[PDB]
Amino acid sequence: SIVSLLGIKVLNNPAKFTDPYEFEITFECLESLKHDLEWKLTYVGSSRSLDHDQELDSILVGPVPVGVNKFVFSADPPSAELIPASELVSVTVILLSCSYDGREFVRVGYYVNNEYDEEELRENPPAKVQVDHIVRNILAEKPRVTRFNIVWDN
Amino acid sequence: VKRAKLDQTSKGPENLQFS
Repeated sequence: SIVSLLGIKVLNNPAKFTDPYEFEITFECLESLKHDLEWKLTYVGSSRSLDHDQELDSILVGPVPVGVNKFVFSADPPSAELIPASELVSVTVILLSCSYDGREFVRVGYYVNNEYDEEELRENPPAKVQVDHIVRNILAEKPRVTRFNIVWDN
Repeated sequence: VKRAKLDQTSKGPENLQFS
């Protein structure tokens, strides 16, 4: 495995639900890569409307040099249209994954705590969700990292 | 699909960078 992930810093934590996700990704790379790396951010959270995990955003990391590399993934937030209208899902999940030549080799999973900003709104939750009143807290200090054995260069 | 500039740590300013 050529690209090894070292650390991730969730820079804007906690945040408004509607805020863009800001990750500072640091990985090490042992051989020069012929192509781009692709980082993907997926929203995962319990809903009745069957659901197929929300792909929040994608980003390409340019010509990958050898050594330790740092970058910022500014992912777009989830659309209000694609989250329960009747219930605030208190605990959701965000999946940060990386691909090379169209194959994922790394997946990082985080739990996210979601609650209303107002002291009373938390106690008397409205019939319909106030998206502009949710505050997310990514449990960034505790992620689950998964490696997939993939074909690199040839 | 958007691109991100990649920073090779070791070489330029970091704390002192304006970007």
